[PDB]
Amino acid sequence: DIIGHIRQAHCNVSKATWNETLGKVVKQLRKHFGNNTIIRFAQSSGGD
Amino acid sequence: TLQCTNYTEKLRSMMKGELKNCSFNMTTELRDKKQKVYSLFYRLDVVQ
Amino acid sequence: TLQCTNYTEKLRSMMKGELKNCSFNMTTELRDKKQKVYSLFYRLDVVQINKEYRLINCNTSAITQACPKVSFEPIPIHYCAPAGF
Amino acid sequence: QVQLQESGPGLVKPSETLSLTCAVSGGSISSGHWWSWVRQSPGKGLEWIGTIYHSGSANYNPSLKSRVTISVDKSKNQFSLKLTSVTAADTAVYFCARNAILIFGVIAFGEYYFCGMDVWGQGTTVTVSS
Amino acid sequence: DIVLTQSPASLAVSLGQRATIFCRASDTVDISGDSFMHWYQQKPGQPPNLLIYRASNLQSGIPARFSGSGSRADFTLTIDPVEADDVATYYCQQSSEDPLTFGAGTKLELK
Ligand SMILES: *[C@@H]1O[C@H](CO)[C@@H](O[C@@H]2O[C@H](CO)[C@@H](O[C@@H]3O[C@H](CO[C@H]4O[C@H](CO)[C@@H](O)[C@H](O)[C@@H]4O)[C@@H](O)[C@H](O[C@H]4O[C@H](CO)[C@@H](O)[C@H](O)[C@@H]4O[C@H]4O[C@H](CO)[C@@H](O)[C@H](O)[C@@H]4O)[C@@H]3O)[C@H](O)[C@H]2NC(C)=O)[C@H](O)[C@H]1NC(C)=O
Ligand SMILES: *[C@@H]1O[C@H](CO)[C@@H](O)[C@H](O)[C@H]1NC(C)=O
Ligand SMILES: *[C@@H]1O[C@H](CO)[C@@H](O)[C@H](O)[C@H]1NC(C)=O
Ligand SMILES: *[C@@H]1O[C@H](CO)[C@@H](O)[C@H](O)[C@H]1NC(C)=O
Ligand SMILES: *[C@@H]1O[C@H](CO)[C@@H](O)[C@H](O)[C@H]1NC(C)=O
Ligand SMILES: *[C@@H]1O[C@H](CO)[C@@H](O)[C@H](O)[C@H]1NC(C)=O
Ligand SMILES: *[C@@H]1O[C@H](CO)[C@@H](O)[C@H](O)[C@H]1NC(C)=O
Ligand SMILES: *[C@@H]1O[C@H](CO)[C@@H](O)[C@H](O)[C@H]1NC(C)=O
Repeated sequence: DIIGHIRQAHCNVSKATWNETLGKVVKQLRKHFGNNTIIRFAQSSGGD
Repeated sequence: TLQCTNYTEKLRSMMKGELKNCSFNMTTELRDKKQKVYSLFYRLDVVQ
Repeated sequence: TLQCTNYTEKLRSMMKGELKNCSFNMTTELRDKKQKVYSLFYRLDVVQINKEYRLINCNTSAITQACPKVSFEPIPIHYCAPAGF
Repeated sequence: QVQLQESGPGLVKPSETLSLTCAVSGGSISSGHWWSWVRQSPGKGLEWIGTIYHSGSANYNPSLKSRVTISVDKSKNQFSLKLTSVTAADTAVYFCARNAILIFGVIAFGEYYFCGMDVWGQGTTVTVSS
Repeated sequence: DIVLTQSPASLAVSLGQRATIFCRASDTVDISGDSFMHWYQQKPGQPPNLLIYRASNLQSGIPARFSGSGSRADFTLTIDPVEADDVATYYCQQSSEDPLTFGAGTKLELK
């Protein structure tokens, strides 16, 4: 059984830290794909 | 074969529909006896 | 589940209360059939459950039958060191 | 603490829409509380009409779903109820109240169960007549 | 809907005497151990004022003479002692399942 209220399991990633992390990733991706471009992050595709 | 119902029908959270209360006739230490067991399973583990 | 009675109730010896005559339904070669078996067990091997008894080991583990063709007589074993020792 | 004050027509012709606005004074409608409407009438105990969260999501009483709409005005700090096709059976005193929430967890996942209407206004008496 | 049966319709005691008012839900209002039963005092001409939350917890600012009890669908609310300022219609409310419902209302008067 479960004692007390039922709550959803979850993860917490700080917004400022993650945004800085992605900024670093975008500049490093631009070094291979070209500058003056748009880099988009999106959720994963379907599958298992 | 499991006989499952929703653990709490009163949930208004993202967990509604998760955690089913499943009953089954499970075996016991003695081969000649059976026991009725109630347990909770996550929705992803039980298929209709 | 075993249904046991005292093998001999008339004993005046130290064996009174030991060695029970237990009736049980054992499986056979075909899954569909069962056989009724009467056997003697020592009291130390059968524990009352509530007469209804079980083997003492049902509480903790499966029981492997020793192969009747394999003797338990101790034989000498020599230990020999590898080269360099 | 926060006081609630209602205003709107106290007499509405049959079949038109009643519009009640409840002002929130001393508190903030855009807070972790739910706002709701309750009515009282002779022969009828308190009956719930609906409730709103400042995000705009709202729950309603199943028998009134086709006739009652509520809304939140974040710039005015006001809670509004619009009830269409009013009948003589709808004569009642209408209260605005704040519903306290347990919030036992992350509000993004629900995890809020309503727990007590702790602040009530004075009530606007509305009679349907013409 | 969850239907709340409230009893008696009217109860009266003399000053200094404890009074108990009952509320019987048509179904269980306990969600994961928390009893979502609320109790209000509505003085004539006034709005109802929450007295007890989650069945037995006294609201801040409410005199210590008020308390509650109950579980599942059977709740008992009480005033000990009733004072002159306690003449009112009292109601039970459930928040277990939408729509929210209220009890019939019991009129507490002096005797
Ligand atoms: C990941 O990121 C999310 C996003 O923020 C974050 O969410 C928050 O999670 C916590 C639980 O982990 C939620 O906590 C509850 O919040 C309410 C509301 O808090 C306000 O109001 C209270 C008083 O009303 C203030 O004290 C508080 O400062 C806020 O102003 C609290 O009321 C809840 O309190 C109860 O639980 C606490 C947990 O120990 C107790 O300390 C407290 O005494 C309360 O006890 C009650 O619950 C107990 C069990 O739950 C029970 O045993 C007691 O008897 C009693 O009934 C509680 O703090 C919070 O609301 C979430 N925020 C959002 C989004 O609303 C996650 O925590 C974070 N997780 C990780 C992995 O870090
Ligand atoms: C599952 O449902 C049965 C129905 O009788 C109930 O007794 C049991 O407590 C439930 N299990 C849990 C873990 O809530
Ligand atoms: C994780 O928990 C630790 C506990 O000490 C805390 O210091 C830290 O800030 C938390 N991090 C996040 C991202 O919530
Ligand atoms: C459990 O909840 C799900 C949510 O979609 C619903 O479809 C299902 O019918 C519920 N089961 C029962 C037994 O109420
Ligand atoms: C267990 O077996 C009995 C035998 O009569 C049956 O009625 C019952 O449905 C079984 N229980 C489950 C959970 O399948
Ligand atoms: C077997 O003998 C023992 C001796 O103590 C006695 O307690 C027991 O009741 C006997 N059982 C039967 C089945 O006669
Ligand atoms: C063996 O099974 C039969 C039913 O087939 C039952 O009546 C009998 O009691 C069982 N025997 C024992 C010793 O338990
Ligand atoms: C069964 O095992 C438990 C420990 O798992 C032990 O305490 C108990 O005595 C055992 N039963 C008997 C009859 O010895």
